[PDB]
Amino acid sequence: KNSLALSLTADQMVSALLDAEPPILYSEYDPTRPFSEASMMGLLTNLADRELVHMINWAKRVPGFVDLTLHDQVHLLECAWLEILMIGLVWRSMEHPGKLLFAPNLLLDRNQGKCVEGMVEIFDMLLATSSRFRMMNLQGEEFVCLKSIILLNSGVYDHIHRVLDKITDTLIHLMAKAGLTLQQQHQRLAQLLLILSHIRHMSNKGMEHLYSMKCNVVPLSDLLLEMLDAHR
Amino acid sequence: SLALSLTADQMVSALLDAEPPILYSEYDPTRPFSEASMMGLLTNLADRELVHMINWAKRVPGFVDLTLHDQVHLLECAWLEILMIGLVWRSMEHPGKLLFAPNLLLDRNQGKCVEGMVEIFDMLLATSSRFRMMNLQGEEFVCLKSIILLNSGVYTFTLKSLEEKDHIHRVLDKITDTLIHLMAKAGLTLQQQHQRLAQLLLILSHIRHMSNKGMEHLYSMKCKNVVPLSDLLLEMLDAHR
Amino acid sequence: KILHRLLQD
Amino acid sequence: HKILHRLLQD
Ligand SMILES: CCC1CCC(=C(c2ccc(O)cc2)c2ccc(O)cc2)CC1
Ligand SMILES: CCC1CCC(=C(c2ccc(O)cc2)c2ccc(O)cc2)CC1
Repeated sequence: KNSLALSLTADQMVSALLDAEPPILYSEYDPTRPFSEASMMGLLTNLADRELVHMINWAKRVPGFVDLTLHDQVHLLECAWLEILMIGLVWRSMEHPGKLLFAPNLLLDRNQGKCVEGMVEIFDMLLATSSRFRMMNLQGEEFVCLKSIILLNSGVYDHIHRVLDKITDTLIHLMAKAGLTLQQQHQRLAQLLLILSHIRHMSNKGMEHLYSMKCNVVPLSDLLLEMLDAHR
Repeated sequence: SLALSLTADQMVSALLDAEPPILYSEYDPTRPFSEASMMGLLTNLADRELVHMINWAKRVPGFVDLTLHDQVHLLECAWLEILMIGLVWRSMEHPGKLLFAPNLLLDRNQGKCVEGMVEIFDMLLATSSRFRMMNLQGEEFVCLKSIILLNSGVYTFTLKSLEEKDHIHRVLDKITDTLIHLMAKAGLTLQQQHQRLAQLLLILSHIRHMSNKGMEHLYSMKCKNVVPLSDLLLEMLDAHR
Repeated sequence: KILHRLLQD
Repeated sequence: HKILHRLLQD
């Protein structure tokens, strides 16, 4: 009945999350700069589909997650998958201001973000979030904590709550290790967590966008359709 | 700025006295129960609440330091979030119930409209259940509501004028300080302060989600010519496309 | 806008 | 029966 997650130390939690990390996947090696609606969403759908398989196996390595019933695991993944994809996208796009690094061989700018009604708004939001993470000097150890929080929190409505508290402890532990003052710790903690509200917003808007693409642009995988249908 | 000058206690006092009143609905038990008339009551109620919210926002420390265009944007972005956290707050002492108004207590059964609406209803109930279990304080609630106003649209915004976004970040940091101050005064340990702070802010993610899903229904509503949406509510709604 | 007008009052 | 159910198993 008792979860191993809570018995982990802060450094153990960090290492577990770092080790659970999915790899950065590549897009198609077709040299063409995507501008068409079909071409760009074709590349993004294919990429996200492959990322999802890694995400699912990543989630099972998040401490506390496998302690949940299978149906709860399903629920949390259906709720948070686009949030998790997006914060990953935003993270690896940090060192590329004004651009989004969907893949090492697929960097898109706002100009490609046009051409389709409903993208450039969400595109601009992703860029602002990336720029925000960059200015805060978000660390990889902080990033994996936030991503895990998103997984456990987004569809949470006792065990999850204590695991969430544990991750909070881990974040503070990281900032304290980084030499931050106590004031800087709770301030930075607040700043990070408020960005999760924007990530939630971007996911919801993005999900609307995907349903529109669904109702016949590019063929979706059965997995993507089911993850999509989960949001009604 | 005057906001960056206020102490944590002065910040709390400012927010408390800027609190809007709890408005009544036009609900009548002797009237029939058209879940489109429930939305009638809520729309009418929300519209009258918006007027108080706008004047409340102007008394939120640091808000009127911003341009009119930025004030408009933040309110357009956050209005339903702010209505919903207010709803959830006043529904705390009513398990299984939402207190839309003192004369309007609805549970999920006197219902509705359903699949989707009952879902939003359930989410609101869950959030209220969370505030109650956390024993959310009035001082903490007014901090959270003010954070939503400033944060929900702090991105999503010309050139040069960008230090206004910096100013919003400064005010948000102050409200963070205020929250911690309240928890420290409440006798919570350092670990308990950080944890409660996190718990509170993670709830804002849920409030954001409920607002977006609620906005979808209101747009779905509008196009079906159900409720007669008021002029202001129509303009606030069109902001979210 | 109505909102902009009410914010000016 | 969702694909997610199968994948979460193995
Ligand atoms: C502004 C356009 C926005 C659309 C949604 C996004 C997607 C996305 C996000 C993160 C990734 O690593 C990979 C893909 C996406 C695109 C298609 C799809 O079938 C599923 C997810 C992010 C970009
Ligand atoms: C589950 C139903 C859900 C619908 C959206 C909510 C509304 C709401 C929220 C908070 C209030 O104090 C007053 C009204 C609402 C209803 C109609 C409208 O035109 C604008 C806002 C909250 C409840």
